[PDB]
Amino acid sequence: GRYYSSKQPYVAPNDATASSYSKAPKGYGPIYTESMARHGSRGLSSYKYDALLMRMAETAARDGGFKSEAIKAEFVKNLSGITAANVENGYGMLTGQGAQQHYGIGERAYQRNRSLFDQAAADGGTIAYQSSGEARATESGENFEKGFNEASGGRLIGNVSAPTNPADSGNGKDFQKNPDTLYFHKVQNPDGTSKVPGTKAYDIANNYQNFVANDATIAGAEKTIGDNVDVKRASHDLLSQIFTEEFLAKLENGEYKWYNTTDGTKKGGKNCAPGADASKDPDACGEVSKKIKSEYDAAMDLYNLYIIAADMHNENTGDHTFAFDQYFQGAYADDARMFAWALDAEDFYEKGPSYAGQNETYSIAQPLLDDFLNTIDARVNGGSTVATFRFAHAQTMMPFAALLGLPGSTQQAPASTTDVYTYGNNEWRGESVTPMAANVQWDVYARKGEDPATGQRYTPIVRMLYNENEVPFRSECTPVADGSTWYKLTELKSCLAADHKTLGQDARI
Ligand SMILES: [Zn+2]
Ligand SMILES: [Zn+2]
Repeated sequence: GRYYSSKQPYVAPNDATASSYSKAPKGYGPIYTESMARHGSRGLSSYKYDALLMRMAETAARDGGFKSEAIKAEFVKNLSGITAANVENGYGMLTGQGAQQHYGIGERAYQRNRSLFDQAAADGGTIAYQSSGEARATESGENFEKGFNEASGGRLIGNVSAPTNPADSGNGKDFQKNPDTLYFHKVQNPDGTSKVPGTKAYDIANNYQNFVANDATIAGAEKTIGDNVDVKRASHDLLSQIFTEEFLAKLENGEYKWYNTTDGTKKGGKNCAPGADASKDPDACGEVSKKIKSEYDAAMDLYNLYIIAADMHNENTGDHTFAFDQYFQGAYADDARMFAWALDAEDFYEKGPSYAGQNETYSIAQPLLDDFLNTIDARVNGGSTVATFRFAHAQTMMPFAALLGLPGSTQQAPASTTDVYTYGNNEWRGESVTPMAANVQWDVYARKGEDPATGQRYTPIVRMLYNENEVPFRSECTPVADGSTWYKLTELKSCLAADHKTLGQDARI
């Protein structure tokens, strides 16, 4: 009933879920685990939604466009408060809720594989930490590492792999930057370097960016959704809590327009958030090209503040709090569901299954799937790294989930600009595919000895958790036995490849 889309705060497992993960078959014990997690909850990415609505508020106040002076005061208080809170935290930065999400995930990662890690501490095993290099990803990982270390009494602190390209020389010193697997959607890397032309990583990012920038199905479908009459009706319905009918009628008639500038006009300057140091926090300055032209723009901007306000829960104290939830109560939650669809649709079409007949939107995650299998192989073939813990982005998780065919990401939309992705015709939701701190974890077990039905060793087996729910792999994959969520590593190398073939009976133990 709250409709936070992919700003949904992570929902940690209850002690029932966390204690009922399936046991591996008799004879199999842990040898490896790994993860990729999105950063946790964050503040606003830049001075933009809050900036534009303040410009709109200024004009509404001048023109008598608020429904009352108390509603005006409350709206401006809410805008000022969340802006102030982002100046204080840093635009784009992890919040307290986001740190707590990753602390708990880290604690539970140690606990789920306690025997693996206690053995690693006694036998010289190593743990590898990786980040895209983006601050909120690295800081998420730092909090995971803190929770992991606290749960294990610090007994693994001396078993961390030393990065050759650390995210920073301070709290992030344990994090190897790996933007080829954790930032494969862009040529530019978060640390300010770029992928090198001609590398596989550069070509993957470059081809993807060129595809999405020019694809007519994606562009037409997003246009259909942006101009949908029910989205416009929802936008008006929401905004009428705050602004008068006359004010909104003028906006509907194109008589108002606001740019993200000092005075909301086209000739205004770059405006930075009040009290921000643009050299310390450049994201506190807005892109002047952003604008409110419609009720749709304004309502989607307000919805974005509501959902990020949930991410900023821990910051929402003191004398400049914000109460955007007040605008999405009762029947206005129906409006929130419309805005969540519009926001989800952009992500779905650009980074998820998207439309039928193409795999460009999610094939970009192949380097991460490659690494998920390659780091298992490194361990089974005699390496000492017992875990690889990775921290990244929604732009990592959405294509990865579609490439793997995870629950929620199994349905492409029609190859159509009018029969588009909707909540009625697709299971994809930001709140469940890629909440804040969304994560995929794989546990790998093995049986000692020589398999007398082959010449060599028993095949390692693999089990997946998605947002800490144990899930099967995609339906083409055959588990090791009836009733099992464990899969042979050989089976996964076959059934997760493009053909999705199964080894059939040879997948059974
Ligand atoms: Zn303050
Ligand atoms: Zn109305």
